Amino acid sequence: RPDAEKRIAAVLESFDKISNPAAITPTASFAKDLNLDSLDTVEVVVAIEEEFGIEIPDKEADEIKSVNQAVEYILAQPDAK
Amino acid sequence: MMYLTYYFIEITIFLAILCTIFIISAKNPMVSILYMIALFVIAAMYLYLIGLGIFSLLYIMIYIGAIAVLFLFIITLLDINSTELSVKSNIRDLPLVLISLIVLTISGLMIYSNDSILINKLLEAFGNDYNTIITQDWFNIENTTLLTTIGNVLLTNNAFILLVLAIVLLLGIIGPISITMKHKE
Amino acid sequence: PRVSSSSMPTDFPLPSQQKPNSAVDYTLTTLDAVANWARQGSFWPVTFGLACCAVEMMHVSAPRYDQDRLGIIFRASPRQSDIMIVAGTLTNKMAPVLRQVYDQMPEPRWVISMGSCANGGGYYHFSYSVVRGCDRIVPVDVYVPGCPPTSEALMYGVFQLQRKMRNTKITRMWYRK
Amino acid sequence: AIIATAFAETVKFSGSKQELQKRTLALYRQFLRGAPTFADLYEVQFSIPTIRTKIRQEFERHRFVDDLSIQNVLYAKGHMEYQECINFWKQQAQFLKYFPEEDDIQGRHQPSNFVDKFLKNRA
Amino acid sequence: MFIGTIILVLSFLGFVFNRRNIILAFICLETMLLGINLILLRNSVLFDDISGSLFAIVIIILAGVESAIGLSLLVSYYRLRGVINSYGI
Amino acid sequence: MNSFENLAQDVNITRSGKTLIAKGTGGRSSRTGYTATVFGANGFLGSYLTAKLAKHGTTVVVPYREEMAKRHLKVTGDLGVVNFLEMDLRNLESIDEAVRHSDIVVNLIGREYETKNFNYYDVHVEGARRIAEAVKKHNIARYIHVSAFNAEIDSPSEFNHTKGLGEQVTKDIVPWATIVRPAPMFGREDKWFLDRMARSPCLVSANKFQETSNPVHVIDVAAALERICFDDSTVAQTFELYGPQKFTQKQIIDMVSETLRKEVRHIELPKALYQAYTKATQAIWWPTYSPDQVERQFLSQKIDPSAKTFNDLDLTPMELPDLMFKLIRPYRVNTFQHDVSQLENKEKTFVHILD
Ligand SMILES: NC(=O)C1=CN([C@@H]2O[C@H](COP(=O)(O)OP(=O)(O)OC[C@H]3O[C@@H](n4cnc5c(N)ncnc54)[C@H](OP(=O)(O)O)[C@@H]3O)[C@@H](O)[C@H]2O)C=CC1
Repeated sequence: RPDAEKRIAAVLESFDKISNPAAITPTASFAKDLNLDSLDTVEVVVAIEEEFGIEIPDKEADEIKSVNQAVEYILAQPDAK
Repeated sequence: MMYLTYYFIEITIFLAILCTIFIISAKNPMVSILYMIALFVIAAMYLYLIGLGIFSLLYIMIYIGAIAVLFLFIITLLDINSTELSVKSNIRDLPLVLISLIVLTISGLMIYSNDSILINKLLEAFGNDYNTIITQDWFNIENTTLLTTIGNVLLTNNAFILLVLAIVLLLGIIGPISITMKHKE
Repeated sequence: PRVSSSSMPTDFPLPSQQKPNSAVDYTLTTLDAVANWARQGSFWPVTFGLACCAVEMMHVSAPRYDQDRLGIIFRASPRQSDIMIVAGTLTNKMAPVLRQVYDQMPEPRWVISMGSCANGGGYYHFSYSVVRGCDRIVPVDVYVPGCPPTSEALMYGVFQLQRKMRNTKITRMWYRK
Repeated sequence: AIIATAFAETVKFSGSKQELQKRTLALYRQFLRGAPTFADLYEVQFSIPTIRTKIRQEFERHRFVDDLSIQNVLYAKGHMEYQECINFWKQQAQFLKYFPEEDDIQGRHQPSNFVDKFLKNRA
Repeated sequence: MFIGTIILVLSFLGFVFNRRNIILAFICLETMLLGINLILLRNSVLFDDISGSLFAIVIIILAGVESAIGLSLLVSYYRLRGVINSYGI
Repeated sequence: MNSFENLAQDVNITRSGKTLIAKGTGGRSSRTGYTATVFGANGFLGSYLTAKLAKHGTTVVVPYREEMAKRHLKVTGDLGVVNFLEMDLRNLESIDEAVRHSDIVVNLIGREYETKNFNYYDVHVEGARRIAEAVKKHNIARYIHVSAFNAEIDSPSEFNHTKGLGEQVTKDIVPWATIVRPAPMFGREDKWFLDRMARSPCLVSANKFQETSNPVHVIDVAAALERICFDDSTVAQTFELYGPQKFTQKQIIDMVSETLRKEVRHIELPKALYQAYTKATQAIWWPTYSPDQVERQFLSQKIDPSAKTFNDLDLTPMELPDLMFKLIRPYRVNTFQHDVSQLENKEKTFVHILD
């Protein structure tokens, strides 16, 4: 669990569009925090899958809409858990 | 003039040492196969030096002509990864490499002699000091050479081994087919 | 004693009008003549560039006009070739491929533009899908006129190119330089 | 039968904005995942982030288009370009058509006020 | 007697201490057989005998068939796996 | 539409009393009115210069000696724009012909080595004097000399000595002359910098790799010459086009080696031996390092602070560590892929051997 959120919250603040430099938490919505529009929600899952060296499907890369869903999907051990 | 061709055998020994070290150290294996070809050539040279050019040529037309063609024919088609020679990975073998070298060499040299004291068995191997006289007689009447003799004994005295090598070659045909060719139909 | 003067001659004739009068000059002229003899008697174009209007170029490979009699051989590959023949239309979808083939050729290299559609775009000059001249991409040494230029025009153009290379200075220019 | 090439999608005109939203998002995702391939295949002289920036710009271009049929047309054209790029059909020139900015500054005077345009007869 | 023993020993050591690939293993086997044949042919000359050269020609045959079978086996491994990695057999 | 990015106006007037009306939007067909003359367009810098001039329709007169090196310039413009003349500094009429109808003149002449027909003096001093006297006779409005960095009238290097004498003679005959002083230029197919560090089997330094300098991209110097040819404020002036970042030779070589992913070979053998080996290599017909250049290996770049710079032309000169990737990626070998592990299980699904 700490193996993931550590790099996750890394790539979230590496994403410059977040108006908050320091408002990344679990239970931080990608959308209603307004940190991200719908395109950036895809740019981020993109940067995450390539950070961890994986490629997420389409249906589930739609379902990933917050930090909890991301950490819980990397938990499945595709690679680089 | 005379002694310009005295140390050719020692030269081939030194060169075989070099080609072995190069086969072991090369990065891309293709180069290692090229050095193996250099080694088969040096062996063919040495065999000419000691009076067996027929085997020199049989080597060049068997080993180099087929086996090494095939080795390149394989490494050209397969994705044989590697790990370049290093110091983190292979240095650990140096004590064992050295012990194994010394023991295996001294034993491979002591083994060929029948003396009872050990050290003398090696000092006999290091006794390559004296020249061998060659006399000329007149009893050989024909033009028999080594290949003719090999044919005579192989096809008369040792026929059974020939008629078994035929079956070894049948394996060389039939096993690779069975392994590669899937008789799904 | 650092140099601080110059006996630099004026009125030194230009290469076009520079006659030989010294043994070094006759020697360099002979070496240049032999190199150019080689360049002339073996004139190998590359198979690329022959898109449109390849029929008239193939007729120069035919019996009545044999190009091989002059040592011409068409080659599949640039790397063995010296000459490029931009026949036919040079479209915008093709120009980068042309420049690749031209940069791949080893120097010395020439270019000869066969036809109107390759010299100035010809008939399709005002089209959306055309380069209005192969000059825009590559440097051209000879322009054959026609559409399609007659086999005789191509041979004459090659005889103008052989003349260009024959009045070329390889070593004499170095003896100037 | 004449079969489709690699990344071909059958042209299908969605009747709703809610489905085309999803299809456009998948296209954007594919562009982003494939951008490093767009940097390797085409000998590129800049960053993968700059490619992703240009992609975001090209998708922001038509962000405010509410006519459904025009959106379907735009999506089909974009999938065409993805197929053109990821399969190595385009060459370098046709790709760097999308990156004028990266090339060196074209000269000095780039008029932005009236008087300069008048002195250059561009007003 | 020297050169053969040396190629044999060095090739056994390079067979044993190869942490890199497998083609070195094939090569070291072939070189070991070479060194054997040189030992034997040297002895066959010094004795002026033929049994040594007979066993030598037989070794050449058997070694070539060995390499054929080995390089079909490798092809089977590769059929299934697709890559012959540095530390796989 | 296209633009005249080089010109600020369409009606320009030279200092010789010619009116030059621009025509077009600034593409291949346009004309700037101007007529220039570039004495070394066959070379490394002049090629980029004629490209930038003739992209906008400026007529370009290009004196040449070898007919075959030049042909790569005719591409750079429409018909009638690029015009060629055969010329030699030992013929005066040729130089008057080249400069007669010109509003602008550009002298890029100068070898980094000596020859049998031209020593450093004859090509950097007398050639400049000949061109200057013709620029003066015909009263050409503009003259834009280029004289190497670190130039100083008396110096250990004969090259910099001549380059300094070429400066003072040009400026003592043509008072309105503009002088540029570029620092070591780099780019694609450079002479003695990146193609060498990327191709040469082994480097050598009679010093250590310690000679300090400010290098610069050649395209930017060409942009500078473009922004000086048309700006008449730059008469009787002097420029130092050096670049933001100071780089020692060893620093450049380490960046070159990092980007190439190959270990560049450097030796660092002493001065007299290298100086002798260079001297003996000057008898073969192809260019090589010459005894006077290992002398410049001990002469770091002294920048003149009294002269204008890039920022006097609204330019933002580029940085070496960014551009080295673009310039050295072709020699990048790119041996293979990293870390093939975690791919056996994926490869196992595909058919590798058909029957
Ligand atoms: N490149 C650099 O790093 C630096 C360059 N400079 C200066 O800037 C200029 C750039 O030249 P560069 O870019 O180096 O490429 P070159 O130095 O190769 O340009 C040389 C040009 O000068 C011409 N030329 C040389 N000698 C003669 C001669 N004797 N008679 C007639 N023409 C001659 C050549 O013509 P051809 O090619 O037909 O022989 C060529 O066109 C030079 O003046 C150089 O001193 C200064 C500092 C650094």
